[PDB]
Amino acid sequence: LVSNVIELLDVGKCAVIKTSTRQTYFLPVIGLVDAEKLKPGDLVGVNKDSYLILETLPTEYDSRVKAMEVDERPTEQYSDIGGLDKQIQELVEAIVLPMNHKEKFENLGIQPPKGVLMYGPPGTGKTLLARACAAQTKATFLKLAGPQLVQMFIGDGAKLVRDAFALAKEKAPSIIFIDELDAIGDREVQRTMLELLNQLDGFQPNTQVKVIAATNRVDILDPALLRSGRLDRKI
Amino acid sequence: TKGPDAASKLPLVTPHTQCRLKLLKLERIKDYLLMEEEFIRNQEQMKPEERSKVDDLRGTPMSVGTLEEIIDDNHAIVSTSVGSEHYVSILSFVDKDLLEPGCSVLLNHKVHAVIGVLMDDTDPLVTVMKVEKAPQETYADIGGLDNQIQEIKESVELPLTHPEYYEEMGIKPPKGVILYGPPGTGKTLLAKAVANQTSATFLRVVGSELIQKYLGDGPKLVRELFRVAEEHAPSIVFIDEIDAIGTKRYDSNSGGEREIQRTMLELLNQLDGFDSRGDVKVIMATNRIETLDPALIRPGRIDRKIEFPLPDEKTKKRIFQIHTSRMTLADDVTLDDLIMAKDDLSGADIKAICTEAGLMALRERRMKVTNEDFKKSKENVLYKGTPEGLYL
Amino acid sequence: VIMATNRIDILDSALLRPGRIDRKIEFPPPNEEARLDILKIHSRKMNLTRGINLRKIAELMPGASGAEVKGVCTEAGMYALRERRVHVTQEDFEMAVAKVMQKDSEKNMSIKKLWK
Amino acid sequence: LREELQLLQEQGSYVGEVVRAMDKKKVLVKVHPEGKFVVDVDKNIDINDVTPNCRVALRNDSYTLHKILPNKVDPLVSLMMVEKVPDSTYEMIGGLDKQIKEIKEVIELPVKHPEL
Amino acid sequence: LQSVGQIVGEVLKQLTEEKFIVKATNGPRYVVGCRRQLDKSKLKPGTRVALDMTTLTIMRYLPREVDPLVYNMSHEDPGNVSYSEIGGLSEQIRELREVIELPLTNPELFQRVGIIPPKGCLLYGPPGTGKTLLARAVASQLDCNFLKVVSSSIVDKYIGESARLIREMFNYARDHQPCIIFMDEIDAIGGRRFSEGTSADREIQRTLMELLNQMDGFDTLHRVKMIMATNRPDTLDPALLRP
Amino acid sequence: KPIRALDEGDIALLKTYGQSTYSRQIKQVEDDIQQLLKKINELTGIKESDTGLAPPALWDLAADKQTLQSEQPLQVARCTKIINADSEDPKYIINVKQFAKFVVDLSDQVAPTDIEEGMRVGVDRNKYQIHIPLPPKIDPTVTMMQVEEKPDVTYSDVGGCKEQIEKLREVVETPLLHPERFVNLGIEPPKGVLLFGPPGTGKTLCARAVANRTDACFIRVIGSELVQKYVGEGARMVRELFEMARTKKACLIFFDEIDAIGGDNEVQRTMLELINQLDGFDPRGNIKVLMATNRPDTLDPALMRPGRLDRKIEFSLPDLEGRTHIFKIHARSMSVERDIRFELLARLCPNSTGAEIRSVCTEAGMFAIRARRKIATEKDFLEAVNKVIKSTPRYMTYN
Amino acid sequence: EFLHAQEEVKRIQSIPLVIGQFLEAVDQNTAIVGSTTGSNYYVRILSTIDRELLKPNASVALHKHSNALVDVLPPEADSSIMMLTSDQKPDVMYADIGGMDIQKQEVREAVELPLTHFELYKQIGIDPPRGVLMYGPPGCGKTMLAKAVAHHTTAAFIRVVGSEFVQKYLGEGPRMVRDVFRLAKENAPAIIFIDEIDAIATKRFDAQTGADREVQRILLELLNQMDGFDQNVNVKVIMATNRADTLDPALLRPGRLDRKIEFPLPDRRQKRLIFSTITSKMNLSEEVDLEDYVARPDKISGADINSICQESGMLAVRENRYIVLAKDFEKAYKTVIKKDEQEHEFYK
Ligand SMILES: Nc1ncnc2c1ncn2[C@@H]1O[C@H](COP(=O)(O)OP(=O)(O)OP(=O)(O)O)[C@@H](O)[C@H]1O
Ligand SMILES: Nc1ncnc2c1ncn2[C@@H]1O[C@H](COP(=O)(O)OP(=O)(O)O)[C@@H](O)[C@H]1O
Ligand SMILES: Nc1ncnc2c1ncn2[C@@H]1O[C@H](COP(=O)(O)OP(=O)(O)O)[C@@H](O)[C@H]1O
Ligand SMILES: Nc1ncnc2c1ncn2[C@@H]1O[C@H](COP(=O)(O)OP(=O)(O)O)[C@@H](O)[C@H]1O
Ligand SMILES: Nc1ncnc2c1ncn2[C@@H]1O[C@H](COP(=O)(O)OP(=O)(O)O)[C@@H](O)[C@H]1O
Ligand SMILES: [Mg+2]
Ligand SMILES: [Mg+2]
Repeated sequence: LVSNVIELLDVGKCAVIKTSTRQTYFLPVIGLVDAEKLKPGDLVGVNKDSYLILETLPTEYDSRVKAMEVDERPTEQYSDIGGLDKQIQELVEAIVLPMNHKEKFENLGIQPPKGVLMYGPPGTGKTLLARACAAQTKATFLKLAGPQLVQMFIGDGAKLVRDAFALAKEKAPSIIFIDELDAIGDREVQRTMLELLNQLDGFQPNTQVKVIAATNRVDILDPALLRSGRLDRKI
Repeated sequence: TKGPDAASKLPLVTPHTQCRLKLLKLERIKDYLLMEEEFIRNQEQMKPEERSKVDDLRGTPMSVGTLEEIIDDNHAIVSTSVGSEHYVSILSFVDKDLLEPGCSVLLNHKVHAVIGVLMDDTDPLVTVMKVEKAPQETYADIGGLDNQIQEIKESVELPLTHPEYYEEMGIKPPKGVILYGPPGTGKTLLAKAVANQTSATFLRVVGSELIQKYLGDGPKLVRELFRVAEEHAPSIVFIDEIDAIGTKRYDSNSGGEREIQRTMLELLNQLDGFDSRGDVKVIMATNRIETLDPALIRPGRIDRKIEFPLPDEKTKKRIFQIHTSRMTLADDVTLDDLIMAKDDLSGADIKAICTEAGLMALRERRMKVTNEDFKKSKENVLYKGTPEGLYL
Repeated sequence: VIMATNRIDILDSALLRPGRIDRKIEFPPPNEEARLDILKIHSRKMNLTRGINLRKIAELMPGASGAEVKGVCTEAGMYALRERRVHVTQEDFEMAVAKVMQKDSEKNMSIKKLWK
Repeated sequence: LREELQLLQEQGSYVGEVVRAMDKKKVLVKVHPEGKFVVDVDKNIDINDVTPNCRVALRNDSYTLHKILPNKVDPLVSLMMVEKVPDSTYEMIGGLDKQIKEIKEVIELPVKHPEL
Repeated sequence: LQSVGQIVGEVLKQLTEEKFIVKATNGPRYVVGCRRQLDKSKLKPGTRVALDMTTLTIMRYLPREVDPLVYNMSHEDPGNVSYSEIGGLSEQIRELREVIELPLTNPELFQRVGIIPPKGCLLYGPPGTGKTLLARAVASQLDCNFLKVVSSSIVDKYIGESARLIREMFNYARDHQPCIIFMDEIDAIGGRRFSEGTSADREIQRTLMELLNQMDGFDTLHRVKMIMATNRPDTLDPALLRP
Repeated sequence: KPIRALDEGDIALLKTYGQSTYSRQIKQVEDDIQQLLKKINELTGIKESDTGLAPPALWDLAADKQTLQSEQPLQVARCTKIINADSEDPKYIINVKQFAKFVVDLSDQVAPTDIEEGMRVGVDRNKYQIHIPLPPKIDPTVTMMQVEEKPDVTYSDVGGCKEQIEKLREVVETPLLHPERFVNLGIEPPKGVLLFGPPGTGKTLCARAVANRTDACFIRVIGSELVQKYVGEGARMVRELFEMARTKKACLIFFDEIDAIGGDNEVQRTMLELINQLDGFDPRGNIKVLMATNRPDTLDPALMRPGRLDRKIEFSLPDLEGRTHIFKIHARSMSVERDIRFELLARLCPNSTGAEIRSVCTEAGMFAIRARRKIATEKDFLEAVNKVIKSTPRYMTYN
Repeated sequence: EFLHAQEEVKRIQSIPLVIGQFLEAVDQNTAIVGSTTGSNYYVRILSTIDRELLKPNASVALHKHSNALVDVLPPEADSSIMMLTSDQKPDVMYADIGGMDIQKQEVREAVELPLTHFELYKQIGIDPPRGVLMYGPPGCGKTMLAKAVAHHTTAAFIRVVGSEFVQKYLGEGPRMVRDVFRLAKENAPAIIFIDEIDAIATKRFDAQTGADREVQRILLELLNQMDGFDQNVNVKVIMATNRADTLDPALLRPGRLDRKIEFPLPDRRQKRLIFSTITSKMNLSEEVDLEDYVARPDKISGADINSICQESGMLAVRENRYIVLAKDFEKAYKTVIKKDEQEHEFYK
């Protein structure tokens, strides 16, 4: 019987679970399976009667991320993008060149760029170059929207952005992609960009997943985002 | 399908003036009722294998479920009232041709195989939602609204009576009609009058009644209501206060709002479900017409829109004549000064004015309402514009 | 059915409609005679002193609701209690009226003199 | 004591609303939340007394109609009955004489003498 | 294999020395006893507890359930940043070190001196001035529980949720003493309460009112020191700004 | 003047005083009438339901007893992730309706091949092992999926959308009728079009007209259906309908009211399944999809991306010639005079949708019925357009 | 045999038992109970159960395997809102609150004296105040006086904050108000303290959205619970606010808030009393002009005086000397009451 592990508690670890029969139970011992990873939310196959965790199952869909189509094969070879030679050279040298020469980066004792940024008039190929980079790097693509996030009530901060980043890191040849500028009463966007800065700044050491943060204009710029780390590589 | 089970509709006594003729008619009705009770009781008194074995096979108790699919002639997908659904068998004695997705199959308590079907399942809510005693109000009790009554009779009565004109002209009968106007204009009274004069099943619904706490109970209730209406054809469904659920459609976040939207989308779907040629019509009333969804009132769903304006001077005097038709007024009461006063008097306001005038008459130890009593009553019942002097 | 509210004007017209609500009774703040009646009702259990003129106390409460009259009685009783007595004098009622009906006025005379 | 101990060991009976008596042996009743069952009536209860929408009792798990219970009124609303009358009389109301008469002309007069 | 797991619920009342009213989560409530060897004196009302599935007796106690946003906000690694990585803040870092850590290291010094330890302080300044860094370093030095929350991220569309989140934050802080709640951008929740205002304006006032009562309110705070960072100290509410 | 409460003497006098001599008898008779009616309704009662017992010629009672004893009942569940069975992990997540979710093995009867994600699995009641897949067997003649082969409406019936009908003709005919032209022009045939315009403009009718002209069967799918009770296996719905379309000859897929679907877990399953049936299915097929909703933006952004729905046809409110053509089309099916000025009626209803026009014609018919006339006159149409359209100011300052 | 049978009847009342609501009595020995398991059962009432405690919706204990109405519980044992336990009681005494003699007296006359000397009120023949409003500038002693009242009370103290009432789910705020007042009623003479009452009790207006309507519903439920149809007995309610003028007039009337006690900023003598009562636990001040510090005209609340003393202690710790003198006390005074303006000169 499948259950959703609510949390793990220390006693030497105990976990409380919510079985799929809308019942919340406590476990002094964690079943017949290991108890180290045991993510707080990992679905577990618990006993039908004694309710002990026999074994753990693969993860589940988190709604919007399933709705957030991967389109894993973008089918580009840089022959689709034309006229942006300097731009794609910059993109390569900003994302994949540090990806393969991260050793030369830690020799310098500095961290690789954790995210590229571009800006320009609409329809100039910003998304096409993103898809091209995803193809040449065989990295998972996520087409996060910019105007869509401003709506959807208060909550499109650390509930979707974090959702977008989080489970991308296991099928992780990955390149998550911000799109048309967004607004980079007026308090929801403030929360959105606070989530952005304090989640992108909380990035991965090897940076196995990168962010590309295409926009539509250079008029509206947040220094907390356009700084180093978050969005410094600008094309 | 079984025909329309209309209301009781005891015959109307015409005099109503507390005279001998009223006594004669009422005594005649009482006489017929007595000879009816005598016959029913005496015929109750006079004159007195496989069925028992099939009852044994059914077992005890037998649960009631709703059929949803039929894979083969010996297997189906029934759903218990809880919400769970099972792949169950159909035993031989169950009459197959009655099995139709949406019926009420009788299920064995253990191994819920279909052992019978229930023609009448109607739950207590949809059962009380059906009119049994016709309201005493009648078109004679409605003052004014000649155009409104004419439109409602063209909409829910003319197709019911001789309808040959509708297909002679080639136009479809108006599927559903909605009444709107300021509160107290006659929207509910005009539905009472329809129920009193109808020859079809009348289903009164509060609108807010359809919403139910448990998940899936709202759409199920709406589906059962309209299934009863169709199965009870011809029938009329009066969903009063449609704005209780008819408000503007907006994106839902909470589960309850999702269930409300589900209930209304079910109601809209089932309104689309039956053909206009069908003898089931819907009647809806509201005060806030502007707050309704601009999809329930689509021309393809509810073509007619009967307006109920505040009564004019002649309609006001007609309503006053109707509501003072049972009073012992004097010869001094003009009743014209009141309908003169440019106010927003409605049918409800006029009825309350009459009641208050009666109470003033009682306050004077007299049973003959005078003009002074009406004068004080009008001011007493009228509650609550432009400053005096601006507009001459 | 009986209903009560302090804001009738915000009530819906479909609910205020006659036939659903007839005889919308208004409860205005008591006048001087009614205030005196309320004072005599709420001072029935007190130990008043000979020479008490509740009419003057009622005249001292212009536009005071019945609840404020009961509060005046209660505060006069408390003024008696503080001095550890059981009887209540006219002065006690006067200070009770002053305390209960105390309200913040327009401190700025300039604002108050906007209107003639 | 021994009889009470004996009847305290039998399981409680579910309550339910009989929507209609289908037959002189079967009764279809909705029980919350098990669902709707067509139960039988035991030897005691006469079915002609089983009226639609009346609260009943069904046995342990055989679901046999064995008692007719008073009509269903949910506790959240049955609490609104004023079982303990409050101690406030018209003699303790100052002013509001006209208001009292007006409220009596709608609350008392109709119920007392509807003939008028 | 031998274990059977346990029902978990919250104690509601202590009927007597043995009979406890316990409500299971998303289920019914019972009157239950407790295990023979157990500290009954701590089983307060509202304490999450575990029930044996069969006999339905108080099996063992549980720490109060932590809110998921509170969980994610409390389980973020500060990064054990030392004090050397601040620079040019000597006077201010010394002051904040005093006000926060001195009550957390030698409370007897404050007890002797004659004062109650101060309950928290404010760091205001232009963005990028390292107030977040300074608080993060304080937390690492103290090696205590640290709730790093950002105001304007606890606000919610639902009417009563932001104040509830503040309540849960401070309840965790009290449960996990010693603790330092760093609320950044307090300028968001804290804002001179004013009348008029849209529903949102009022909702934020209600939240500020909770924060205020949750800091200096009937229930005194202990070993829970707060650090609040903002760029617009001038717009903060006087009641919040009050000592 | 203080009101005086009615004394008991006043109550007694007022009751009797002036009254009909018959009034007592009338009141008693009426009360007895009500009591008698209640008594009749009490003594009729007990109407026999007579449950669905077939005639005894069909009862094999022994066989029903044996099937009651033997045939186990299986609860119906919705399957989920296969959890990489591959004969090493033959387990699946199954959601047993409102009861719960479980992870269950197969049965000896079933095989792994016919069990995948998303179809209706009949699980047992002890071990909950999947014992028989139950495909929804939808083929829904009881609901939507119009499945109309040759709609009665034709090219003449649609009026006013001449530019619209021409764009539709191009996209869904020139590849369909002249594939060789697109092949020798080196371009994939138009994968589909999104017919967007204000509701009631007639886009559905224009699509059905071209369907009748193409002689390709017209499939209309509603969205509210699979938002309401028939949710979940909607992926299998579209799977089977696309499959039978492949079995069918040249077709015309049409999604109306698809805004409900586009605007999401089972819903998301529905559109990724149609992605599998549009991108995965070769774009050269004759099952051309005709997308149509008022909303031009609510459609999911991954849907109109190139290699998919390729163009958009913008329907607009009919013009004067369009309005008079619609009026003539709708009045052809009516008993009216031969000298009706339909141009006049088209003029009198500017910015009026086609549905408004059909409602105007219906109201004209009702107005003719009102005067009990078998033929509707121009005055009836004028009054109908006065009633429907507009739901001194324009006559006293304008002239 | 009677002893054995009585033992068996006592044993059936053992634990565990499922809680249920006594819906309605049918017979002398049977009843209808709605078990908390979500079902309604027709069960048998134990004879030993006292009957007049068996009121509708009263929480009763049912036998686990038979649902028999085994025993009845205290009327509001399963209350969602918790009271103030003995350990939760604050340690602030009336002595620690310097000054505000009139404020203390006016609170006590409504929250303390009626509970201990009700015979005085009965002799005078007046209703003791049931409800006091505690308003004034921030940090002038309101919540401290509430804490002190909770310390020096034999009542069942219920502490709530105004914002706590506002719930996410619709109709849960008024429900919480109803439950807290019902808990106070069913308990002994009780005190309800609602800090920051103006979070929910702002002046009613024409609400145009669901949230505002719900907040006004909470306020209306508070009003109808305080002075509604069914009056409360021995239930005193204390509410503190910073802005009394924004409170609804229906809340600010006698019978609901009989006394609106103002807590002004300390003046002269009050400042001296506050300084003395806060510096009592302080070390000796080596003869600093505390009376002159008091004499300085400054609009500072008691919280500011506590801050001045706290700052003095911090400075003394920082410079490592346990005995405060005028230097660090003066620096603390300047720091606390800074009142920095910098305002452009054209304004004044
Ligand atoms: N035209 C009329 N002639 C006579 N009486 C009328 C008329 N219109 C209204 N009334 C009186 O008004 C009373 C209330 O009217 P009704 O119930 O029809 O209102 P409604 O318009 O449906 O109101 P609401 O939408 O506010 O519920 C009726 O009982 C009837 O006595
Ligand atoms: N240099 C280019 N070469 C080829 N195609 C381009 C180029 N620039 C833009 N496009 C076309 O424009 C579209 C991408 O627009 P883009 O600017 O990426 O979207 P947005 O502005 O919405 O982010 C693609 O269809 C792509 O074929
Ligand atoms: N003394 C300092 N003042 C300001 N910034 C500093 C200091 N030392 C380091 N930093 C840099 O500033 C960043 C701190 O950001 P943060 O604390 O969020 O600033 P703020 O508190 O203004 O939001 C660190 O990433 C660090 O690289
Ligand atoms: N151009 C047109 N010619 C003839 N009838 C039309 C036209 N446009 C709309 N209609 C009428 O509209 C009605 C249905 O409209 P529909 O096609 O459902 O609107 P939508 O554009 O929303 O699909 C039909 O009765 C049809 O006769
Ligand atoms: N009269 C007083 N005597 C001593 N200390 C006081 C006095 N008034 C206020 N204080 C100090 O101020 C604080 C009171 O704050 P509080 O009463 O909660 O403010 P509010 O008025 O906002 O409730 C106490 O911690 C106390 O140290
Ligand atoms: Mg009505
Ligand atoms: Mg306070």
